[PDB]
Amino acid sequence: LAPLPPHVPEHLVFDFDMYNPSNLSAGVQEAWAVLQESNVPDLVWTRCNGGHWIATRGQLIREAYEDYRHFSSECPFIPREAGEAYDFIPTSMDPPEQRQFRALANQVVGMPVVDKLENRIQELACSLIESLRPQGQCNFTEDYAEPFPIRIFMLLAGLPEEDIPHLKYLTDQMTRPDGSMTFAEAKEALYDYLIPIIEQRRQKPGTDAISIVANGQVNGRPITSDEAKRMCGLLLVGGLDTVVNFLSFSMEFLAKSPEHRQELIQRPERIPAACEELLRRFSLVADGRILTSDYEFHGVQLKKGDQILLPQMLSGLDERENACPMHVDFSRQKVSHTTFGHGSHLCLGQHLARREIIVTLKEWLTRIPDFSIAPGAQIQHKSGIVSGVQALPLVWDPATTKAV
Ligand code: HEM
Ligand SMILES: CC1(C)[C@@H]2CC[C@@]1(C)C(=O)C2
Ligand SMILES: [C-]#N
Repeated sequence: LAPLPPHVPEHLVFDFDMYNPSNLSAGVQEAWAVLQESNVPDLVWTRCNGGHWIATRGQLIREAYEDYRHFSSECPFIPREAGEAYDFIPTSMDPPEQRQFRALANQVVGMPVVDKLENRIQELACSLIESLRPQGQCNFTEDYAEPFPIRIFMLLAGLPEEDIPHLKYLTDQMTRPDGSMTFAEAKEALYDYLIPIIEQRRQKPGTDAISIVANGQVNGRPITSDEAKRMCGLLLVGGLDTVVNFLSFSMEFLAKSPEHRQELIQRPERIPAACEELLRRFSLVADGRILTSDYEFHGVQLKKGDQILLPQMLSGLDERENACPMHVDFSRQKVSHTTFGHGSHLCLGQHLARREIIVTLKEWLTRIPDFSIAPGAQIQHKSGIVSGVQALPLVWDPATTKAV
């Protein structure tokens, strides 16, 4: 716990640790939900991780992400040093500067790309699941959650699969550091990996994601090697962590809820809707912004330079946004959430994300309609910029499956 700033009132102190929440054993989302208990203020200050503010309700989370004139993405991560080393593009930029680079990235992961990858996405999912089907068991995180979205991304990026172990390790230290490496070191290592690749792809322009970025233009002029590295770096982290973790959260839930499995099996056309509801309930991201000047937010005096965590994960779990938030209802009328962010930085890979999610659910339930958490297993979650599932052992009776 760091020394409490002079301008922060004692009653707003709620020592929540984002990389190791106290009620984590009850489930990572539940651990964060504590910030929304009846007594907890809308905006509290935690002396943990160097010290920072934490907006706990969707109304404040949304407003902050919308007001980029006060809440700047220049320093988006906690701890401070990580937020200061963080220079990925376009996430470390604010409008209007951000807009030009965001258009180029949208060109490599946007919906048009999701359409080009449709077949490979479909093929890989079915292939991985069919290989697992006869086994009657699997380590979901290692056997599907990771390989499915990561191999698709490496394919798009035109990068050898043999590089996955290294890159996944680095991305992981940026979102849920184990301690061995600082954000800055992990970031430098990732950039080191990319520098030669970007240079080769600028000499021999190709069709892959790195070549498209590196040979691209930003609102009319040539992107720089430095800018390309900063953009590609972000893309790798984006393609290697969130979807991977989200899939495990969703499968864990379905593995524990026979009735929800029944519903999608009976009405597959509801899968897209179920995807959205799961995204709300199992939202998993939480980054933030930095104050550009002294500003009073919701009755609370914020100081220039202060860091504020705006958990994208919290908005959808807020009862003021969704009645009975911890409950999963695929028929929920108005599924409100900020799972893919809010404001001008709304996730660019959300379309690739939903496709991977929907395909996974459709193809998995198609072949392995019935499954459960392995006997006696206790699922462990992890927390950080991107929260996730440590391991997910599943089992099923091969006799109930079907090859398609
Ligand atoms: C379940 C999956 C995913 C979730 C929940 C998610 C969530 C988010 C969130 C919350 C942001 C904004 C953070 C901020 O405002 O500081 C974001 C940004 C971004 N995401 Fe994702 N994302 C997902 C999948 C992907 C995938 C598959 C990619 C593809 C590589 C990707 C690429 C990006 C990019 C490029 C940005 C930066 C946009 C900008 O700063 O303007 N995301 N994502
Ligand atoms: C917070 C994010 C999910 C968003 C894209 C990947 C991520 C970890 C970032 O650094 C920006
Ligand atoms: C976006 N990961």
